[PDB]
Amino acid sequence: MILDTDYITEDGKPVIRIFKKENGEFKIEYDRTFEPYFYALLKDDSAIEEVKKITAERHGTVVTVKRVEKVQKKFLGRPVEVWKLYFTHPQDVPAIRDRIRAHPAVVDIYEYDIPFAKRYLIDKGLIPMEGDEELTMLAFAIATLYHEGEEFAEGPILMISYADEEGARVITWKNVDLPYVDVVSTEREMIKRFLRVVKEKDPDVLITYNGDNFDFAYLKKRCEKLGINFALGRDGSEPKIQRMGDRFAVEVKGRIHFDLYPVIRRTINLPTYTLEAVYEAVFGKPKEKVYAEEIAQAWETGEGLERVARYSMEDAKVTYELGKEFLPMEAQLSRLVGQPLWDVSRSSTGNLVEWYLLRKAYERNELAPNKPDEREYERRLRESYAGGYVKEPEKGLWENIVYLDFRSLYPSIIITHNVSPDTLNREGCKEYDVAPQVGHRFCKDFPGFIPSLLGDLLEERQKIKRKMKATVDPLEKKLLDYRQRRIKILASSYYGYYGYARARWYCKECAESVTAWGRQYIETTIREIEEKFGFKVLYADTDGFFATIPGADAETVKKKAKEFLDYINAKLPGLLELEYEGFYKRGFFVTKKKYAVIDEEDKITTGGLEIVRRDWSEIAKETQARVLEALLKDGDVEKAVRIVKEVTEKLSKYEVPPEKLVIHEQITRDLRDYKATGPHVAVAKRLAARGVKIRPGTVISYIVLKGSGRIGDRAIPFDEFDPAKHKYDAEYYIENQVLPAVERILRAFGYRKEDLRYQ
DNA sequence: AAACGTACGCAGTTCGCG
DNA sequence: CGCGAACTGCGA
Ligand SMILES: [Ca+2]
Ligand SMILES: [Ca+2]
Ligand SMILES: [Ca+2]
Ligand SMILES: [Mg+2]
Ligand SMILES: [Mg+2]
Ligand SMILES: [Mg+2]
Repeated sequence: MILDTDYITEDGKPVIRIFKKENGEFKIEYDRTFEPYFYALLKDDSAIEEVKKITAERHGTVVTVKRVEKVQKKFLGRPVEVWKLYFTHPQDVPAIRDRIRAHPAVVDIYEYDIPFAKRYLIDKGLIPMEGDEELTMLAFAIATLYHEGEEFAEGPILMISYADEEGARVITWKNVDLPYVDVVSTEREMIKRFLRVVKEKDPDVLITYNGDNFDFAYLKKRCEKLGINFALGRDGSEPKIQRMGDRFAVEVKGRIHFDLYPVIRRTINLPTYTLEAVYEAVFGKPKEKVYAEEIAQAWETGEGLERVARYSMEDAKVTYELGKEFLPMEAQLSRLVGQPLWDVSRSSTGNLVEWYLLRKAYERNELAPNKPDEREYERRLRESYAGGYVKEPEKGLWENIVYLDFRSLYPSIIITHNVSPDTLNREGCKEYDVAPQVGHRFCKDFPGFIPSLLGDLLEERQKIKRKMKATVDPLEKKLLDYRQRRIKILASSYYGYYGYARARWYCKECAESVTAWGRQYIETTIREIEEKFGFKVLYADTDGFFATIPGADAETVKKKAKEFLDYINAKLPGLLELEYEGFYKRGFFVTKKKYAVIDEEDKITTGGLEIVRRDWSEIAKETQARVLEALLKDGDVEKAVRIVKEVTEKLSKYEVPPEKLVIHEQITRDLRDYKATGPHVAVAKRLAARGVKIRPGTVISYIVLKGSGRIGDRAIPFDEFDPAKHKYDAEYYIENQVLPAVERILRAFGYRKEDLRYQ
């Protein structure tokens, strides 16, 4: 089983290292024969003697071409002749790259920016995470002493907890009387003891939650301040910090650092992603949270530290439990893509597509297109195209609604119509498929590059969905529902990759052909169900639509819907298929992207409403939820109007807990890049002068107080709110939070804001 | 060195023009 | 002084 690959340099030569786990034993295989290379397209073969003489320099090393070789390849399915240029060290490629491209006889260069370790995995046909080997796992978490305005890791680490199959333990240097706590003398002894535990346990996988940005960087700064060699790698090395766009990433040589946070962010949809929220969302059970102020208070006063150790132990225990459930899913993704679990777990969906396309290109002798240059990148950014069809809904409260959905609409269109840049506007084909409105024709004689790969991906989704019904365990059901939704997003991201400005296989024509076909298929399906089956489409987005037959019972709508499904699916060709997704007793459609329906089991589902958004106060969400329940489940409009009146009364009388008035908004840039200033930005600028570091990703939690000026003038952070001296802006939360979230719903019954507010 | 798939959409905050 | 627009955050 291949776990990871990298390369080291021995006497100026690269040495590929393959970290493996075969027969329960860890092994490092070495390879000194793999040669870095990139391709070049020449105006004439006679010029190869000049390109061989082109040199460059990196550090104090002279870079030359080691060997050339003429190769017969394909570029988007067309025969092409390129020259394969070999080199000694992979770092020779970036040093000599542009000089070779700048030669007047070199048309272009190709495949010049592929990392050496990933190139090895592709060229040798190696698939990581392959086999039945059982990987040992060990999770850990840290608890630190934090104070406002201090530098990062200025205070010491207080506790280090770890968990595996043997249980969970906490190492700390203050005496805490608990059977799972090991007490040492100093912070240095604690870090050394944890380092020994890892060396003795020798886990293949180190599991963290946000270890890429906090736990590992905190341990590093603390180790260099205390002069500790943080030797965690199986080669005796220290954890290495890497840069991936905005955030950082930590790797441990010889092992797999599995950070759950990027995985959970791609797998589950939650309002907040604290460890306690993720744990309760997966295992249904609550987890207590202890904040850094209570940790610092308990440590410095010496009172209440058992509660802190319990929170630290549960942090490691829960992180291990979540790592166990989510590793096999990420391991399968590492097999589908063909890259190490470390990269696939934190990779964005764009690179998940491209890394697989790079592997498949090499398998089919297809020369890979280059990443766009600056001029082409800016050009791709400006241009856009039409997307999905969104119908202005029929507003009001409807009954006996069915939702009909297309099964993987965009992937089905790519396969059915062979939408691919190697088939777009090809010449000499016997059969073409022309996209509506945009007129792009596509060859059907042979399976296009991307379409020849989406079928298997869709097949795995149905295999997971089939096991997603035979299972009775809700835990297995949820994890399988999680995994199949992952495959749907990945398969759908193949369409988006066509419009991704950084995509190698960028195809704007392919992208708009997919959406143009999608718009035609749903518009046709809507017209058919209304003309030939007497339905009334109430709302429609990109791949699905709600509909009903007015003045008909639930049974009539169900049988007629199933009948229309037989009709329209016989007309729809290829992989285009409409499914019966659900029936709903009542439904409300506020506007585009804003709806709410209740199924026959009294379960309410909403789309786009304030109930889902995290930038709205809790009192507004709580109020909107109760209103929707009174309308969808009880059908009592006066009870819903009543509820809004009680809330506006309780707010006006200051009887609502200020906790439900907190507004959460994320800072999306540096505080200097803000052209306009709002309540959360104005508060964040106050938090900077108070000592809190503000950066993109920082969530600002503020509350609006009764006062003068703009809302930003009245906004203060919640941690500064004292209910003894501050009276919140009851008028603001009435007029700007509760009332707007419910007025657009209750307007369909004739009610205005004046009829709902308290007087 | 590596670099957030895509379009469509609502709505609060602020503030100057007419 | 109410409208519109620029800005902003987050929502298949
Ligand atoms: Ca739905
Ligand atoms: Ca689907
Ligand atoms: Ca907002
Ligand atoms: Mg690596
Ligand atoms: Mg003390
Ligand atoms: Mg663009």
